[PDB]
Amino acid sequence: LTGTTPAAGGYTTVDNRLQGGHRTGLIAVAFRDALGTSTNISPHNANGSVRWSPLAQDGQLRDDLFAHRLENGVWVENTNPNEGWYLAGAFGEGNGPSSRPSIDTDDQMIEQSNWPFESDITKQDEPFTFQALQNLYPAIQRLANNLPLSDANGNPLVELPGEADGFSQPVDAEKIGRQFLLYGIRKKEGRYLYEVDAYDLAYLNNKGERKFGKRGTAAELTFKPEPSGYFMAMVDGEYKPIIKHTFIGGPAWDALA
Amino acid sequence: LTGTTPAAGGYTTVDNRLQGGHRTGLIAVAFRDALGTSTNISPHNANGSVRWSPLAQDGQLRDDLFAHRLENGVWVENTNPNEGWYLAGAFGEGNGPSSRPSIDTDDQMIEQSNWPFESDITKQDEPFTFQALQNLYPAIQRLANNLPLSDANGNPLVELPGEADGFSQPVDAEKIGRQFLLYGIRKKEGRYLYEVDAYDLAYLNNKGERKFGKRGTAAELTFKPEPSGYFMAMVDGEYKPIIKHTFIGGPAWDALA
Amino acid sequence: DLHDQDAPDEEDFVVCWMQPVMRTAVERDIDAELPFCEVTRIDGADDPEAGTDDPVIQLDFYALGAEAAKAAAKQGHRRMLFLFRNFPTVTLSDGTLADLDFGETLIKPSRMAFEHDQIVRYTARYQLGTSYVAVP
Amino acid sequence: DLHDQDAPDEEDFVVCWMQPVMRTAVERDIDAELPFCEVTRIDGADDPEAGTDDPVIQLDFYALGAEAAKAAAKQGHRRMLFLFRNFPTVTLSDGTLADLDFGETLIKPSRMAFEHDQIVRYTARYQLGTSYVAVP
Amino acid sequence: DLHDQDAPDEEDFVVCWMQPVMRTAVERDIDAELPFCEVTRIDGADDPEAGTDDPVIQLDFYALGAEAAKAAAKQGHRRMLFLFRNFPTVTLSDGTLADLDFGETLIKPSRMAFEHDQIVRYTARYQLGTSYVAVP
Amino acid sequence: DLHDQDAPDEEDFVVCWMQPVMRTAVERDIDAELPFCEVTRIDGADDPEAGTDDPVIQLDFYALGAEAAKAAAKQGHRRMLFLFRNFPTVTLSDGTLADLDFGETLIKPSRMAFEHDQIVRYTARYQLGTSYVAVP
Amino acid sequence: DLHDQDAPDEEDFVVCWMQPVMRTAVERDIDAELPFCEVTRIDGADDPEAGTDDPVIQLDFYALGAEAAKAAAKQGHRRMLFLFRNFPTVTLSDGTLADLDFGETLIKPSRMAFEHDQIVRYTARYQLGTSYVAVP
Amino acid sequence: DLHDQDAPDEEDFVVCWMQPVMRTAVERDIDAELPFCEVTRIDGADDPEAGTDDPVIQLDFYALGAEAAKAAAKQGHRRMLFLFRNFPTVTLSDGTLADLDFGETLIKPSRMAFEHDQIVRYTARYQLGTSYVAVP
Repeated sequence: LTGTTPAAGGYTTVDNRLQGGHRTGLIAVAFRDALGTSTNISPHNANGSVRWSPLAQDGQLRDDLFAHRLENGVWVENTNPNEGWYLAGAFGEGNGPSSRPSIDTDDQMIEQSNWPFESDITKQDEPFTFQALQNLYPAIQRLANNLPLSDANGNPLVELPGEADGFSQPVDAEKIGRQFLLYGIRKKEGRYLYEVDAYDLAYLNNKGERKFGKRGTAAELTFKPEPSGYFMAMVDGEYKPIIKHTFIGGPAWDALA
Repeated sequence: LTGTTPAAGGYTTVDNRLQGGHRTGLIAVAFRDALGTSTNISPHNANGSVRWSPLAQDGQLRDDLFAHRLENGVWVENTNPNEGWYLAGAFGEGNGPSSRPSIDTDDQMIEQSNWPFESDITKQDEPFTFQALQNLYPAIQRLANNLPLSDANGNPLVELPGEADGFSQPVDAEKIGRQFLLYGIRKKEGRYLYEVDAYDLAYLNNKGERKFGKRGTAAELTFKPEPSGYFMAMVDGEYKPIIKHTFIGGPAWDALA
Repeated sequence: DLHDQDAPDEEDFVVCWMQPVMRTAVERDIDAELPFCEVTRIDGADDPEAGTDDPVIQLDFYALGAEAAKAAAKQGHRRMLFLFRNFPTVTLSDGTLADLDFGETLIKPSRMAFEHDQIVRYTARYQLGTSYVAVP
Repeated sequence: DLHDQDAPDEEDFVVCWMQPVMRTAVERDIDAELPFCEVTRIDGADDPEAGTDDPVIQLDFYALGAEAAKAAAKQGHRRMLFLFRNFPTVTLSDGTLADLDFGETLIKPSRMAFEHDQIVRYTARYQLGTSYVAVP
Repeated sequence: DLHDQDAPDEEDFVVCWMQPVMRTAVERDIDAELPFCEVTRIDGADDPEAGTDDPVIQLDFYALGAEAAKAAAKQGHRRMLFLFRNFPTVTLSDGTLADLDFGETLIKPSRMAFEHDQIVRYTARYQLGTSYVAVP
Repeated sequence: DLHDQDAPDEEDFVVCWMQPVMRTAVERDIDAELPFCEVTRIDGADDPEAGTDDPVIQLDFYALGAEAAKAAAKQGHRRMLFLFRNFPTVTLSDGTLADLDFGETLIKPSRMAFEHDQIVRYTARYQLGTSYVAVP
Repeated sequence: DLHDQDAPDEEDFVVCWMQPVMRTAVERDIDAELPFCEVTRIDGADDPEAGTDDPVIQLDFYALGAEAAKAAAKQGHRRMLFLFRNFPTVTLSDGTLADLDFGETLIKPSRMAFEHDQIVRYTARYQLGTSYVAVP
Repeated sequence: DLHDQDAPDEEDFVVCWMQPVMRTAVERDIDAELPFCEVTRIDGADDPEAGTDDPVIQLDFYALGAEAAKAAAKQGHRRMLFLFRNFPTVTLSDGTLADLDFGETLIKPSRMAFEHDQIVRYTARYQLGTSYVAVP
């Protein structure tokens, strides 16, 4: 039988530390081919042990992730062991990794009552889009023209920049499965907070308008994910398939508690 | 079990040298008729040897490409041997060679799961558009009115400027196949980088609004490509038909490695 | 009683960041060495609910002769670009650690008038993005 | 005969709110202590039908030296943020109780010119939201 | 430590390009020959992520009499148009090679006031487009 | 020959309305009592076809000391609000009866500079709506 | 050889129209009677192809005392409204007949500063619409 | 080496066109006859790729007395309208033949202040459209 003030009661409690990557200056996206078992990126095992994670044990990011490196202005292939991932370059201002889900519902209508009797989710999708400026990169060119980055054996086929000649778009193409990781890096008080999204499979959905000129724009690629069957995780301690997983971690995140 | 910093790890590696022709001041488009075997522009042979390329062996551009030349303010036909190509003139500001692909997909829906079961590419196209200001050029006038630039024997029919009288648009016309090359020339540190697109066949799709007056605008032509059957290339070392090929080269490009 | 959160001091941040490469202070005495950067704030906005702060910072470069002034301006712009790109940690005078959210260049260094006829003044303008840290 | 409703006096509101933390008045005499805030109104609009009032308030901080002026400006901004967030009740000189509807920061404290060469002046600008109370 | 890329110096670029046709410098001494161009920068913006730079350059022409001034302005405009069209390579004072991305004319040469009553000053304004080259 | 319709005189309207509560005139002599309002028009537009008139009126309040000036400004604003709300009939100097169509407050009273160092001047701005009455 | 069509002179039109009701001229000598209107043009545009002309005309009223000035301004505004409404024919000094296409009031008479401390100046602004008549 | 195309000189064009009807020059000496037009350029833009040029030209008319000045302004405007309509060919001082693409009147002649108390100055502004001819 006692009512506290709004401030004391906690009704106006806020904390900017929980804010996501909707305001940051460090973004990056990496991609590769999808070969089923060889490219499995599921985070957990059947028992619940950690299977795979972009974050290292120490809490930092991994370094063996990429396949190509830039050193002293020279594009040289990495000699150290690596999983093999390719990194997109710059992004035009006002355009970045964004997702635009669309949801559809069906309502049952009964003559008895005006209010809908029940509703259900009929169709769902979650496509994403990014704009690349370094369109002359071999990886991006292959991505835009629907070509495999790796062969059947899994050996890499992407060439170093300034090595291959003009590409080509085949008359008849086939769906290619690709993997994507979206990175959002934010630092506060000398501590890193990481937000990384995972997409086991994704197809090429739509391209974008591009124009030559003094103030021309580059194309904006669009992808849609689709359930593959090799993506498993501890959802509430229950082995079952999913479509997307998000990794959260870092020294900043652990300091919240 | 070690995580490197984002800067050292290479997660923020960029290079403007890989940027395409989305910011440049040198653009040009050339066109001619398509006569099958006589106008074949396929880049490679069956074995894989270089068949045709707009770039010379030395790495510079070719000079025998064009049919008409302008010298001392006089339009004179070229006497040296040439393949025969016509060059469009100026382009209005904010308008240039641009492509606007449109992609359509069909999704299979199963009562078992809300997520789409599978998707496939139903229809695809890649039309382009350019705006010409020198609309009194005989080549452009013939292009707009759907007339053949060359006869059955292949001999040229385009007249020199200020020679022919008023043209005419026939009551009944027929589809004419045309070839197109889009040029993007960018130079850095006294080195040239070339980006040229190739289109074996293209038809006239749509015209644009044009108005007389003090501040009137010129028409903007639109073309769509279509598989001809004479366009072949080494796509991953596999002779198979394609619809578009891009040539990349130059001293600047080779210096990347 | 005051609020418990506030953004780090922008002028102190910029001074402590530029100081390792060149002499910098909020105000220049009547006599000092030529290499010199001056910091100022012109505009900003603070939003307590969202934890958002958008300050605007001005850098003035003074040096003897046009050549030295231009060289100092180039060095300062390169240092600012390094700060914008690599997001390093900066220790203030108070010892606190502060960071940035982003950065953007509004006016690249240009020439402005000055009373002294030997010292040449160059001016550049920058925009910053900062958050709220807990007050100690 | 006059109307029966009017918004509370904005200057008196701000003075009675800032006074506990630092000396403040609408006008500064020729001599006083350094810590000092000055209040002013620049713009506003009143709508009798909807009971809506949107005043704009300016705070000027005077102190000896750049350091003290910046510290005073920071303290004043923190006090204003506390007022904006917690919505406290303020007792005016007349004894009436007045409250706010919202608040927003337009210009975070910056440096402005002043005639005196020792006192440094900092200026901040704020926007308020107020309603109509019955005239007693 | 500074960043590793920067655009070529715009003033040095323009001076080294216009010098073969007419005397040009960033500043004019009290006495010199009439034919003379002066270079300046008024505005710009740099974007490290995209490698984009948009400087604005001003050219001032001084000559004795209206006729000579107009002739010099015409010659300078023609030289600038040649530079915009043919995209030539320019060697700076440092020996580095630099190029342009595009160019555009904002204000065609017009007449402006000047203190000297014999020298006539003409002013033109141009916009440039430049990229980032590696720092040597 | 002149037209047969015209709107009532706005200055005379405002003077005859404010006069019962406080001394008011279009111009202030060199000496008078402190309580004082001054009326002026800055802008307007007349449309004969639609019978529409949108004048803009300014009120200046002079009083000795800040306190008295603020009190006078508050009283004047309350009187104007009463006029806006209740739409009363006002008898001019000529004896004609005139009314309003609407009213709106653009600038709530604020402080402005004045030459005299004891008299404090407050300024408020209002907008009116008037129609056309037959000329007698 | 000159063109064969031109709009009627706007200043002469307005002077010959206002003259029957009050003394008016393009310029006022050092001494004259108080009732006085002054005409001027500030802006316009002519289109030979469409026969369209949109001049802007200013009327200044001078009279001794505020009362007389306001009365003169009211009379002038009424005369202008009559002209706008009834579209009468006006005979110029040259004897030509000229007419209007439309009219609109931009600024209703307001008070402006003047050097003389007894003469009060009122200013009004109007817009006109005129066509092209054949040159005789 | 310079470019090979340039638009005809606008000032020389206008001077050689207006000269047959009235004395005109880019600059007026301390003493001359009253009838007089002065030409100037205020703004423009050149596009080498499209061959487009949009200069802005100003004409100032000086004459003794208001009447003569207005008559000269009317004559000059009629001459300009004739030029805009009939598109005649004009021979420059160099002997080259030049033409126009279009024309438009921005400000019809109005009155401006001048130091001399007997000479009355009228000002008109025009816009032109020109192309590129080959340099001989």
